[PDB]
Amino acid sequence: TCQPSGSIQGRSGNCNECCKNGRRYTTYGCSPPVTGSTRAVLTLNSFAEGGGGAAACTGKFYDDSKKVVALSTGWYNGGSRCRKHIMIHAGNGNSVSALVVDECDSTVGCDKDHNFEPPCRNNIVDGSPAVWDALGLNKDDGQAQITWSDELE
Amino acid sequence: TCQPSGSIQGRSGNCNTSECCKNGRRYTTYGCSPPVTGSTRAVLTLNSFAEGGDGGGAAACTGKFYDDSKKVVALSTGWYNGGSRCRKHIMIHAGNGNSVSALVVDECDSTVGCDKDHNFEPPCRNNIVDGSPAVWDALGLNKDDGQAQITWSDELE
Amino acid sequence: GKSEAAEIEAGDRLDALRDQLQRYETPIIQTILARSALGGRAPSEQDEVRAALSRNAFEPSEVISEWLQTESGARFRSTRPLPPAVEFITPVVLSRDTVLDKPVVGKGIFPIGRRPQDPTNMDEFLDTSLLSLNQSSTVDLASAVSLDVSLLHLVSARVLLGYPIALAKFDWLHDNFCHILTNTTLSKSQKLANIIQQLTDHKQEVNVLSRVEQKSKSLSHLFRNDIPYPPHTQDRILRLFQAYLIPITTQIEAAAILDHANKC
Amino acid sequence: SEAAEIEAGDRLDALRDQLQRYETPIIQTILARSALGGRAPSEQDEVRAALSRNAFEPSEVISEWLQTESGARFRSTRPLPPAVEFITPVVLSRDTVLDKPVVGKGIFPIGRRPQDPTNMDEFLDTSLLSLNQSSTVDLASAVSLDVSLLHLVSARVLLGYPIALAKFDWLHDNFCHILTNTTLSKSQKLANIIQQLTDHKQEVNVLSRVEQKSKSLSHLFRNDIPYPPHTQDRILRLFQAYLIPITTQIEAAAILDHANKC
Repeated sequence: TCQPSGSIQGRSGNCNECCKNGRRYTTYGCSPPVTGSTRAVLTLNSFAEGGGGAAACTGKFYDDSKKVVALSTGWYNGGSRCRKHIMIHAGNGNSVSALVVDECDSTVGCDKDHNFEPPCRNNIVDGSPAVWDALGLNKDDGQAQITWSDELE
Repeated sequence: TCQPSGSIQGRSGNCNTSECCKNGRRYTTYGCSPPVTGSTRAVLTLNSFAEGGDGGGAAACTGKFYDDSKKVVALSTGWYNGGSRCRKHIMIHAGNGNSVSALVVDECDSTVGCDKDHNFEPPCRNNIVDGSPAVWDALGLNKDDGQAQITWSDELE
Repeated sequence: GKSEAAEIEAGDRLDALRDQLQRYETPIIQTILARSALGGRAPSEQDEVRAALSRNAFEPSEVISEWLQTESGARFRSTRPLPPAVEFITPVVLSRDTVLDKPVVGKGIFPIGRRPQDPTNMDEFLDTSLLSLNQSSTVDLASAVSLDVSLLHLVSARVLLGYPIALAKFDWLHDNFCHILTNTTLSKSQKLANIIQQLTDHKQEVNVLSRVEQKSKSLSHLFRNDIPYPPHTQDRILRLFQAYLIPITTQIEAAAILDHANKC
Repeated sequence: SEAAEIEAGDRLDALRDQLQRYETPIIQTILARSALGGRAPSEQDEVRAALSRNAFEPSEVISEWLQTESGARFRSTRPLPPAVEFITPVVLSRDTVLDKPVVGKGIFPIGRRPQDPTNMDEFLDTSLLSLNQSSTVDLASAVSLDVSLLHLVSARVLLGYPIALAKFDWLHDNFCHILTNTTLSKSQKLANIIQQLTDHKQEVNVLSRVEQKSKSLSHLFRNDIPYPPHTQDRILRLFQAYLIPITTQIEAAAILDHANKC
């Protein structure tokens, strides 16, 4: 079963969520098992250009109207879901198809490369605003419990 | 009085058929223009100062290009006078009684021509006001003229 | 604790070194474009580049120089007069038909390393680029050779930053690397593979290569009456980073960590 | 006589293309060095030593011209390449506006103000000295880019020599009228020839393009360190105050000794 890969000493550097100095942050190379109804935490992210890196699958940026996601490293699975779709289900009964474009990197964090932010958790679907709106979820919540599965085409 | 400075052997290069220089004839160069009298007789020609057009290089007074709606002109080297009229206006009078104020932005270079730098076109003549399309339209002249008899004067302040 | 403080310096040190690594991107790209814009290949240019490197030999720093003597480091020592790492050959890792520069469904983009048909090392890659130009009787030998020599020093210095980066990464992620280094199940060869894998972050690689492609396109803009760049100029700029600079840097980093296994 | 003028015009067109071809390499090389980092300890000395150890000699045509009386004015002290020590006379005022359109004058006036460095060697040395000292910049890379730039600017202005020979055949009568004038002193002939060679509208065309290139090629991308202040200004100044006027003087010097061909 999926175990941590290690941990990193927090540094807040110049980040204004930021890593905090007195702690350690865990890293992961794996994610939970992928089932036909995979339980995950949906977070909120913008994939647009300006003022974060290019999307891992394509080297591109995506404006907030695009329904795109990043997956925790384990689910990202070396790129095997790149430019494939996943079906996301929210607890309120809404669902949306989203394009996998990026990795939510759980292997590294708390450095200038990641704006001194912590490493992604290992069960994350990091969704654009349009994913949240399609799910009828309140973007002020910051995170939501979801399920997802690989979609056919 | 104003005399030619010399002449240049025509070469057509890759120019199409604005007139190209023709092989087998020479083209006169001038450093001077006729006297500026305050109602100076000139030939108005037609030119585009726009960037895309490939008619020309950047404007001598400013290093810029000008779209055809701007009322701007180039002056023969002598009247251009080392830049003394740069970003000043001249009042142009056409034979039909219309007049227009135009901004001087460029030199119609009479010292050189028939080379790749000028797309194998001849050196400007020495008595030219080379006007944008908006200059001709403001004067009510038919651009199919190609050239018109005018008079011009500096707009002093 | 004493440990925690040492890790924190280490991250601070790594951040600064990473900035230094990225700072080579634009100079390498500008130097390639300058030589490509300048003209064709001069008679005996390759020979003149070696003579220039021989006559104007810059020696590496003392720490690197010694490292180059040690066996691990000696695989990055070049035949004189070439600078360090420009002869190092990474093993072929891609297939002949690997798609290099567009998104591939189910894989991603910008796969790193050499295909069988790629030149073995950076010296040969740049030599091959030079040979693809026609011999020119008008190109200035001094300018051309000087830009060639500039590029060789730039690419060498860029990848050699892997060594101090590796030392900073080792202190920053001490437990991660020692868990590999002290594993008595692994051969020396398997430890190298696992270290390289721990050092590899392809999402960061895509970030770099996306920007390199963008820079190469933007900086190769033609202005009025300019002579065009030779075909594939932008492709070869990307290939330099994707097939050589990134994987060689990583390998230098892994080599360095392995040299400091006694610190576990 | 027609045919020779035609040939010369053709030849001039090709040489002008070769001259313009230096624009982008010079600008990219300045930007590469500026993006790279600060100044290394003893960088200037290392530049001189590199020039000595990798001494490129000019072509036999250039090396022999540099032995003639007019050409000798462009021979530099070893190990510097030709023309990089040549000093043009001050022609601008301290407050002359350099890079904006001036009512009643124009734009991009050529040449040196009293405060400009005397020659290209000093100009590039002043640029290098304006950088901060750095302990992280790679000495080999920095010196190699410095040397590239010195070789580029020398080769660029030396194209004035073959350009002048072609212009002489193309505009034979114009120059011969000056050269065979027995009332003019040597220096008045030099002045009149320089004026015949000067076309400011073409100069504005080049400098406008250099300004565009310097802006476009200095574009900043994701997480890039900015260029030092005034990097673009000094690129323009290199062309406007040195490369263009020195090229014109090289052309004038080449013409001046050609009265026997009239």
